[PDB]
Amino acid sequence: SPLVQLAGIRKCFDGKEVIPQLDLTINNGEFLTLLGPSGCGKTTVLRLIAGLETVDSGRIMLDNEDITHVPAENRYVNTVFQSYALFPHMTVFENVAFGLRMQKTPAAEITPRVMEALRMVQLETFAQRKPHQLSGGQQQRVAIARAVVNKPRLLLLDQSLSALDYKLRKQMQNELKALQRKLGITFVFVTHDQEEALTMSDRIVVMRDGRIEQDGTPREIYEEPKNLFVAGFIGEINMFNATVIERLDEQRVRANVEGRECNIYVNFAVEPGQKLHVLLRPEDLRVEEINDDNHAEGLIGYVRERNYKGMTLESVVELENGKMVMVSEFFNEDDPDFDHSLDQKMAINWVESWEVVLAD
Amino acid sequence: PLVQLAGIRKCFDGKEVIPQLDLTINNGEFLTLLGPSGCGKTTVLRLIAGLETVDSGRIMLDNEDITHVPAENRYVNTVFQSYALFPHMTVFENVAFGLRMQKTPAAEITPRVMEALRMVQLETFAQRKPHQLSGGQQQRVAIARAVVNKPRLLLLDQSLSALDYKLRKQMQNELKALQRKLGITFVFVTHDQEEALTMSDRIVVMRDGRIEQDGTPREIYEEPKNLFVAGFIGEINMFNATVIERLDEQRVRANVEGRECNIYVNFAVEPGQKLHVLLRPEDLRVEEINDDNHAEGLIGYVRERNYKGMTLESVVELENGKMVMVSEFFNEDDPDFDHSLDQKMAINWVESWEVVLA
Amino acid sequence: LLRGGFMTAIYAYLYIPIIILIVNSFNSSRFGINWQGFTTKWYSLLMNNDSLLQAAQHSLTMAVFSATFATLIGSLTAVALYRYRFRGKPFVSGMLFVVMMSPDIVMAISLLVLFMLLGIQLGFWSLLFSHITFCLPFVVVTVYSRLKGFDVRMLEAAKDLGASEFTILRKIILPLAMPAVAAGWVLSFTLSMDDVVVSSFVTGPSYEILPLKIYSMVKVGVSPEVNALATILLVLSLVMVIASQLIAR
Amino acid sequence: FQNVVIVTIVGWLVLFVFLPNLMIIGTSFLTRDDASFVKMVFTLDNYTRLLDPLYFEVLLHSLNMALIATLACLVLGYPFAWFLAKLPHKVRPLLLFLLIVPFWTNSLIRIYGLKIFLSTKGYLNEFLLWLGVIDTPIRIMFTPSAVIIGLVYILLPFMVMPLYSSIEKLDKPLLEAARDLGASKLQTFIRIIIPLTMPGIIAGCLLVMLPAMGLFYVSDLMGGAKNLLIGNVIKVQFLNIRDWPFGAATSITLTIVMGLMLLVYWRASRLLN
Ligand SMILES: [Mg+2]
Ligand SMILES: [Mg+2]
Ligand SMILES: [Mg+2]
Ligand SMILES: [Mg+2]
Repeated sequence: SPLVQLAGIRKCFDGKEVIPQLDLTINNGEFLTLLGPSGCGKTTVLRLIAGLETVDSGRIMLDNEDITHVPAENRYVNTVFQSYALFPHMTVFENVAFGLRMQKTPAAEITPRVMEALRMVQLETFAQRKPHQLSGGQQQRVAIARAVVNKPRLLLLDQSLSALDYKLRKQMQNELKALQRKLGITFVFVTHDQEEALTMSDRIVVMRDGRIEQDGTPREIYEEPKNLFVAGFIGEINMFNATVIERLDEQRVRANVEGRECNIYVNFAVEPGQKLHVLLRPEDLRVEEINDDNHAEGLIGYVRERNYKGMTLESVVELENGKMVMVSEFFNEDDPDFDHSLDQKMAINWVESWEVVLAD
Repeated sequence: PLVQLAGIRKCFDGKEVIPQLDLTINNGEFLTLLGPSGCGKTTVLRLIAGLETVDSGRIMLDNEDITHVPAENRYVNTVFQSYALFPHMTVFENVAFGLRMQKTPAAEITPRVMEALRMVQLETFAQRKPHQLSGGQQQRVAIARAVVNKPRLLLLDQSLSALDYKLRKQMQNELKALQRKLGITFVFVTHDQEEALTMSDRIVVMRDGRIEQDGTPREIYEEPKNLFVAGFIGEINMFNATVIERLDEQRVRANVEGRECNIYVNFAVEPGQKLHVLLRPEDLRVEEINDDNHAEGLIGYVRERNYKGMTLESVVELENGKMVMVSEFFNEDDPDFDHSLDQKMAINWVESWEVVLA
Repeated sequence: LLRGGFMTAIYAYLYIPIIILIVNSFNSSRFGINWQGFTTKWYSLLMNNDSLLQAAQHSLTMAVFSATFATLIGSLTAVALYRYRFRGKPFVSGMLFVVMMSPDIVMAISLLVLFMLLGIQLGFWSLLFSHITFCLPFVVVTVYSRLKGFDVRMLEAAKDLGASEFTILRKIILPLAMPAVAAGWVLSFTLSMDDVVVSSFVTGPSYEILPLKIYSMVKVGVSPEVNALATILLVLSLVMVIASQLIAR
Repeated sequence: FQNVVIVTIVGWLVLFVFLPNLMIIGTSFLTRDDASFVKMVFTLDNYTRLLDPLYFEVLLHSLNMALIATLACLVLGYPFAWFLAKLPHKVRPLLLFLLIVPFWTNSLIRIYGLKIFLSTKGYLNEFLLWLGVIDTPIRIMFTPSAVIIGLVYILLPFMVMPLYSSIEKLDKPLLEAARDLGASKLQTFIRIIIPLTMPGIIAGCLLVMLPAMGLFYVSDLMGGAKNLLIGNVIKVQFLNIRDWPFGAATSITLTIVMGLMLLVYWRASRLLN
């Protein structure tokens, strides 16, 4: 069931095409995250939906009703700002009741709704305090309660938890996901953080320079990238070069990678002489001894640096050709059999069917 | 011994920020002061730099007292959080300010400034105002300004906090190499634990103006001293236990959460004493269903599986009502991974790999 | 201690003449140089003087009216500049800056020639217009400085919550800008009560104020009745400032 | 809403400030008449008469007298603003308010009071003799020194406030960085503080120099007939002799100086930003 349908959205600001052309659909009852580098244009889409900006050309729907030109006062869309946009003189109670008062709500219902909204975010006893008497985590909850009390069809969040510390951010990442399920309305989130998007979202859209690169579930993004930018942006990847020699069967293809031959799993059709990119992640590579290898063929290289990062050990490995390859693994210092040698000939291997093959 | 602090006290608006602090900073090392927000690290840094005056105690630098010496006469230079960066001067003059103001002969100013700018890879942006540069450039200008006077100790105050995630990872290694190249001591104040683990040679943990632990990055993560340091550096699981009898000099039998197991204790204990057993989330294994005479020790149900990209966190619930929060890697293309949700499960560890506290 | 002593000297510099004219009010000597006893005669003679009291009333009326109109126009202009973002804002700021940093003699003679090229008699209206003209920039600057210390996203937040513009200017901006409005009123009142140069150019015999009335008496000699007027005007002007703070509170 | 306020404020300024100024500059080029005031005959006699020695010595005297008053305000005003910036935030507004309390009494009465205070047989001469600092009475009335004392009195508050605003907007870390790198208090002032607060100095100078060249009641009451300011010359030509074109020619010199100081302000701001 579609809720917002953007068709042919364009916008130009000061002789700059921020949004060339965008087609997007937002369903009902999900958590959606717009993620990308700085300056890709997520805030423009958010403001166009909210109504604080007007589109140069295109069409916008909400529940099969055209709101392209309806002003940003009659739409059923509410927004949470980055700076929390709080009125200083008003109290918490009046901050929450602002939207209800300017909707001509009957006076009898105002107090129970406001108290319920404050209870939803655990702030029922700070009703009569004012801002500047509250911490950041409290002001954020006041903003969310002010946005949610009008029963909107859609809630927009713009980098909401950016200014906070680590553990408090981790805890509110979970309360927001619980609140979305408790209410039952669509959330649209804009963030620059990768792990934050991967944790709390049910559908991720990656944006670069005003265009959509990939849309899918978090697993479909971290595990099956579509191009090189998406693979390198979320997570961290190793780029290998390949040339196709021959095909054995429908799903296994022989090719050389950096001067060594091994089998790779390719599903789409290829022809001999074609160049490919084989992508592997740090946690999927294994460094093993070659003196008693007697297992299979693999890459040869030396270990230059061993970095201790707490829970994980990151190793920088130099191949014979000269490309940098980095391997990650857990640190078990109480294991008697733990490799620690440096500047030695050791092999690099990976388990079959764990690669991501992308054509060029 | 470079800087020795004995009995330093400081009060600001009546509230004590440093009760009593004893510390010794050696020569040729990387030291990081790590702790929660508002614990008096910045006060220590400013006290050493000379921008504040102590209420009691002594400060020494190479066995000469500098408690009352003003900041212009100390051989200590500081990099500020906001990159002071005088707006009406070029980069060349920014770097050459300190040389110009110590009455230095004019022949040596240009080569020294050029070399300092070269060490931070800014030799071609010599004539540009500090508004045509970006964050990294401004940071490198600040570092070059600090290190051109040849100081005996460089102080850094949350230097790389405002940058992005990839530039941070690059400049951490860059600073770690620069320290070895120069040969002087660095003192760094940070709020991020990963930076302290990956960049330091000695970490000092502070809380409410007091020292909790001091040692190698390995010691803090692997051998915490009290319950605060564990759980601040990473995630911890605190299990209660009761000692029964001492099997030998190394292993002691105990009752953990209503079940019996053998644990390693390295100090004297007596039956009836209460013990704390700490285990990291990634050292715990949720193995197959309870097999007779194969796996024993704990019983619990999964109750959740959270996907976080590289790793997968499962918060299991025991028989008593406690969470355990197991962590592990996510291998999807491996055709034996378990996706079970709410049946009887087993919790084990490796008979060691545990930290026992009194 | 040396820092505190310097600050006292500057305050003692400005306040000493006021103390002298207050004290010499009770003096018996007409010239005021020496002290020759305590008399109350000057206040009684002032009470029976008509032209002096009329001039004082005219000055106070001009001050109140000019302050009110300047406060209104300047507050509206400041809200306009702060609320919107447009291309012409630097130009308006520059015009206001140039108006503020202009000689008073040029501004007086320009208004004289303008009012003589339009056949407008010199009196109430010319004086009121001149006072408003040279009081506006300070009000604009005060209110703009007060308003720029708050986030501008609150207006967008009010829009998203379903508030029209007039509601936004009747519920958000005004309570945050009232203490600046009171200060603007007080500053305009002071500036209109102090000026002597413009009034001596753009006025006429029909409307007489205190500056020219005292200037006329200078050629013959200033009786201590003027000192008796100045002390009362201090108390009356004091209570007006006290009232303004309470109303704004 | 948006258009109404902008048109009204722009219409008010163009009608009352800018357009009349173009009338004054255009009046300096026409020809005098007894009953018609200005006559439409383009002449350059007005500007060339300013080069006569009689009317050129008066202009030179005013510049010297106003320039020293500006310097005296800067020397006594920068320290006052600096010390007011090292005080608790609550007491600062009260101290600033106590600077405009004297303004409620009119300016033409406060100079009359100061004249009595500085007279030969008045106070400040009896007290000094009683203390014994001086031996014979000090006579400074009807001298160039008296005018400069009076001008500093009236216009001193106008210089303090621009300077206090610039000082309070300074960045504390910038002052701490210099101290770390080896700057004495003197070298910080010459190389950092003064360049960062230069627009505040130029703003204060404009508000104290130009108004000090038009105060005619200070010269009349404290200076005499030998020491006159430009405002006395303009006043006579506009209200007694009724030679309006000459008054416009004299007033141009004040306008020309305004442009020079304004240009410095724009150039000082661009370099700083
Ligand atoms: Mg480990
Ligand atoms: Mg896979
Ligand atoms: Mg994986
Ligand atoms: Mg261990």
